[PDB]
Amino acid sequence: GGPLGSMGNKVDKLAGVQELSVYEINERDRGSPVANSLGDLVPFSNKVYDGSLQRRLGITAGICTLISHNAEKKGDRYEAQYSFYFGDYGHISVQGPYITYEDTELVVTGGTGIFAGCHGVAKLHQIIFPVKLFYTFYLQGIKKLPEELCASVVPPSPSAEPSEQAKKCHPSSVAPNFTN
Amino acid sequence: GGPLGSMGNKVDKLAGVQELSVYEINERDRGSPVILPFGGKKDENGAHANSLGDLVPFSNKVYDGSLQRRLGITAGICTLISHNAEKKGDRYEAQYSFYFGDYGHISVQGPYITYEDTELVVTGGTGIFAGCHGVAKLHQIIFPVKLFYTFYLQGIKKLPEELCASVVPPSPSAEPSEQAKKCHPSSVAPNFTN
Amino acid sequence: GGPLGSMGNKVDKLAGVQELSVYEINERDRGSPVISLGDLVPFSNKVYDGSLQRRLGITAGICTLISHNAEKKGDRYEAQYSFYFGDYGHISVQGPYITYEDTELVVTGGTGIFAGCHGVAKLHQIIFPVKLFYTFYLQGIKKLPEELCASVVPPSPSAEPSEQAKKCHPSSVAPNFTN
Repeated sequence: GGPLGSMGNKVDKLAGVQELSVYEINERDRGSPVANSLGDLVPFSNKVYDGSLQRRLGITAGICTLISHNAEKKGDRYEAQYSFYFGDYGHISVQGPYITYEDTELVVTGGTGIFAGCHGVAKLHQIIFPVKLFYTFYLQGIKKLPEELCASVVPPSPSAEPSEQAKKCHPSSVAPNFTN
Repeated sequence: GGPLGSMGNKVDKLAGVQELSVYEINERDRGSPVILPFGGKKDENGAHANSLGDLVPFSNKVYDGSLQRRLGITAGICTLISHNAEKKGDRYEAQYSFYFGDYGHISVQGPYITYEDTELVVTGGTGIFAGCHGVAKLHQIIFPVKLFYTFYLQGIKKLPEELCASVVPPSPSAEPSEQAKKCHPSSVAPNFTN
Repeated sequence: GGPLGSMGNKVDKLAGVQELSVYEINERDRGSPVISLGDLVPFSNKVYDGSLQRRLGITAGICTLISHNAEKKGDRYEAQYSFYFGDYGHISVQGPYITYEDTELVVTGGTGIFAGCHGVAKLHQIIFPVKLFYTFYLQGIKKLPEELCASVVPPSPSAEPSEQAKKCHPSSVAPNFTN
């Protein structure tokens, strides 16, 4: 261990990529929406749970703008800018496509707190449109994620539900000062 | 060898910059752009007058630098910031993306100014553009229907040759090929965005 | 100095972080609003340097109202905007603005001398909502010019820019300061 170990480790961090998965669920209590012609603006904010569905982490918040309608695909293209809030852990910001009829990949434009300085991509997977979504972030350039955010991930499916305690925001099942 | 070479190549990639030029053309076939006259300042006739807060969603076509291949589209929004009686100098703040079909997309954020070249932030990308950062130079050829961009992208692997063809010098007479306009299979990106 | 020095220097730049502080002030001469869920709020205010001796440019972008907090007597906004520093370039941000508390936004990148940057911006509210203080933590760019690194005036309601800066005197502006 020494000079070249130091430099190597620095480079390792700069290039390293970590996975982080979360569920976004519209529980229809925040008055968050749930057209066909370019122009419609859709502000939104849903709840965010961890990959294991045992912890309420926070919320999403941002806007979608309708771009185009696809007849044969039966859906619409939106361009979106929004953030994922994880309480005191910090937040992650994204920019890119949200399309009603398919999964997409968004740009991770950066983050705060433990996500400070991150960059990469977020894979958006639609389980039930539009109320149940699953995301996997691929984050480059940050330190090791805390174990509470890396619990075994429940495979996305229609049956996948947050725990009762997570839904009730029980103190054992929330992130520190979880965003609401 | 290995160790110092491996480290070097890793750093080279993190630091390396590649240029990419494309043409953005509004062919007036997408209902774009739309005016959302939210500023709502009326003039003397009974018409629209630009004011802070007017929102402009938009989506244009994207062709490669050689103008021989249809790549995809832009999609996003502009917000009116400042304006006056002069054609030149109206300022918008914009957030939008460039879609390159299966290659991925690039997102940008920054200034759009009528009749002025500007530079925007490349906030990142996906696919072959995953993890990139840098800037995009915006040049208006024919305001507001024909634009030209050169991206300076840091942090990603060598761009494929199809996206690095000899660039047609940007001028008002620069036009996509007939093949590209009609989206002929030999003149489009894989699953080009539409 | 040599090969390992060259590489180390490159890494140092890619990982290095620099602080940059500015003041944002709504002088009410740009038509920009002073503050219903979903409402959209476009805005543009003036930007001064940390020493308050130099007019740098403006902010420009939008805020979207997300929620009300009855308890805390405030609202949450999600914002996307840029800071313009004249010929120096600009910095773009994305993140939360909350009327009753400080927040941290993402620095999505920059242009000019800020090209290739990333990091975070700490938003401090001095006077609601017309006077704010920011500290940028910028990673990956070369040394900031001294004119942007003058001694920072501690933020307080009393903090005011110099009359030279207010009047955009050549001695107290960024080159081609944004307006």
